[PDB]
Amino acid sequence: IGYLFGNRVLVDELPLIEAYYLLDKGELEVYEDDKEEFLKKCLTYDERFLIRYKAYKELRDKGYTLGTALKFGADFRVYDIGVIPKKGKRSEREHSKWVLYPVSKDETFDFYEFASKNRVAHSTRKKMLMGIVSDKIEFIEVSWKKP
Amino acid sequence: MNLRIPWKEVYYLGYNMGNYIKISEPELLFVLRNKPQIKDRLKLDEKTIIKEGVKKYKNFWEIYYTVKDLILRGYRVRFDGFFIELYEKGIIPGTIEQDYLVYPVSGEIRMTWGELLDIYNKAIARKSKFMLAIVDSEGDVTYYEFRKLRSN
Repeated sequence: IGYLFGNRVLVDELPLIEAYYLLDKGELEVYEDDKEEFLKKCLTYDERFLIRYKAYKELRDKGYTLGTALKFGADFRVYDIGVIPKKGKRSEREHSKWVLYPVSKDETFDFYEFASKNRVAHSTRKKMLMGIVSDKIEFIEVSWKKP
Repeated sequence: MNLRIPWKEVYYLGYNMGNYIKISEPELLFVLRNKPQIKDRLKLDEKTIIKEGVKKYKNFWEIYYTVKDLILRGYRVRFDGFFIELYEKGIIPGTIEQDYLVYPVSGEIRMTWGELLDIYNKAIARKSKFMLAIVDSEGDVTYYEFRKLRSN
């Protein structure tokens, strides 16, 4: 039901991460002209795709809803379980409730990077959400104490 | 180091061993700088303690600055060799469990994410809340509390 065109999949356009989720779940078929095929293309575009996807799939399966947080410089914003992106005139905290940084367990960072990640979360009145990825995935919520 | 001095007179830093206080170099630097009477009383040198401290801990200035920040805010603390134990305002160390275990770092320190989680898991194994303390080049400190996410 989908057509791959550059870094979007057109259905009825979707980012590659959302199209991969549905293909992996079984409610989407893709096609270049006319799966390891689509993943290879996704990784060509985004080297961190698997890192981002593993975290993304994890939370969306658990009932969380994710949207882009690029305007803030983060990978995803994350609404709590029982959701509801839209709500009314808001206002369940508005892009609400965690800024998510999918990250590899073997990736290095300095604490300038750490402080930066928390500062942008703080600037949106959210809660920095760090999701370490390896064989397993662990989600760490960081709060700015004062102190 | 082992000082034969009343515990209250070293800001309740270190461990009261009964007959003496067992106190680390970064904690002692704070007491020497803010209670200079102790220098002549107990015969200790500021520069010497820095020297012994920076070869013992890596890490030393960040412990010092974090200890200093927390005592000057009205808390009671002690360095356990790895974490700073942080106690709520009013209470003396060892009376009850600490509120937080805090790990002090500088900005320049480079670490793996799995290694940061190990440090956090170490505080969890101690059944305690964890707080990261990042100390800048002016010695000012910012604190970040960690929690695992799960409803479930």
